[PDB]
Amino acid sequence: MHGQVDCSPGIWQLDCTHLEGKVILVAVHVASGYIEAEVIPAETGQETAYFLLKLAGRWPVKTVHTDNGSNFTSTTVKAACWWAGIKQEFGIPYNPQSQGVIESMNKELKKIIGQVRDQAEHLKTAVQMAVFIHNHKRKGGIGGYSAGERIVDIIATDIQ
Amino acid sequence: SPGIWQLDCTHLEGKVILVAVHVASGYIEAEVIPAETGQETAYFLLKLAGRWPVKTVHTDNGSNFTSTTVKAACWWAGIKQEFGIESMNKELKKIIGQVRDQAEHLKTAVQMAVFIHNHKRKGGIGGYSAGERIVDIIATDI
Amino acid sequence: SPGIWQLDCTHLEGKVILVAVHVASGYIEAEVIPAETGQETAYFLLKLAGRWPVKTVHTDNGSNFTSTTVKAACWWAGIKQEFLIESMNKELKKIIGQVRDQAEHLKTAVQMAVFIHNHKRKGGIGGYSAGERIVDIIATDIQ
Repeated sequence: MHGQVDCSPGIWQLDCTHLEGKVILVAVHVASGYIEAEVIPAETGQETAYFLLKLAGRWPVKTVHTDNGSNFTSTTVKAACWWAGIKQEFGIPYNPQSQGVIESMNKELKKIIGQVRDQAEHLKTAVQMAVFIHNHKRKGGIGGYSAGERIVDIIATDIQ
Repeated sequence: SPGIWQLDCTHLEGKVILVAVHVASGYIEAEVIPAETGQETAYFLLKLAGRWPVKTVHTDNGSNFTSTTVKAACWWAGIKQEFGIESMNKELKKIIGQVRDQAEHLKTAVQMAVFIHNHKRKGGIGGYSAGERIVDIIATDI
Repeated sequence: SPGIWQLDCTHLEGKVILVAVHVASGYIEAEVIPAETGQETAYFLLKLAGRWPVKTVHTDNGSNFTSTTVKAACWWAGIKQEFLIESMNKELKKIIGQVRDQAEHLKTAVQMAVFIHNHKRKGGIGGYSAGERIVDIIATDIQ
């Protein structure tokens, strides 16, 4: 939720969850807890490559971890990663508590989407609503910092 | 590498068999599992880790292998998982059929077959059975 | 002798644990079985005899060790049946308590404890582990 204190700023995890028969691709900045998410037409490697190219043109993505789905091991993905300078790593690191960072995120996210699902006509709107909420949520974790503020801050310090 | 192993699942008689092979010696361990689930595999690989020095394990993207139960056991045991023996599933099924008639149940025949494959004299001279080979490679490593 | 083994059944949480100890090294193999019968002892024996060169197996007169199902298994496997493990059992149960909470079923708790005993380096001026000694002895015997 608020990130892992011993993680580097370049690590990201990526997974696909499912809601109402739809495909939701998620990406989490392990160190802050910040996430990006989106509904996709199909669970293809072509769809996973677009998303990763969007994510690299904005954040300094060094390494991404994913499971071994056909969509994640495809050559379009692989090629995409090579182009972007991303080091791919198959297998989402295990954690005895959360099972997986990007795993507890897909859960928190379906939790939120569940609370605000009334205030939306399309799942696409709600997905984006949940992410906004997750990202602007502050907590004692650090002087009232949110996930969205932690990453720009972590990436700023790095650049500086 | 002595710590490298390959795991895979095969089918026979409307059943499922979990097969583990030591790539350096060709040594095998196998067992007929009630279902191709990640929990039956985790238990299996856990038995195999407190026995042999398992560092790395290679498998396909099969559900039971990309399961979290298996992921958790590998983390607890200190095993690095890789994805990406096929002959080993072939010889094993060959020997299973040579001793299948000596048993009613497949679970028993499979173990008779692993015993056979691991102890069968090779080269026309002792000391070279898959089972003899693994014990040497590990000791020469320790 | 590197081919001698001691087998015995111990109980925990109303379940049956079938323990096997390589007398020379101290290395063990444990397993919770459905029932304390010959069919289960046999099956277990054939897996152990398939990975390690077993010759003799020391058990008591338990109804499961003296069954013909177990006898025909030894015959097949070329194992002599003779009618340390006792202590081993006590050792094994001690570790099982240390990691018991780390597992849902006693099953894997038993396997976790076997992993811990075999990989633990201790005894004899502290150097090797029961798991490295067994491979060293059998390989020394083959060489």
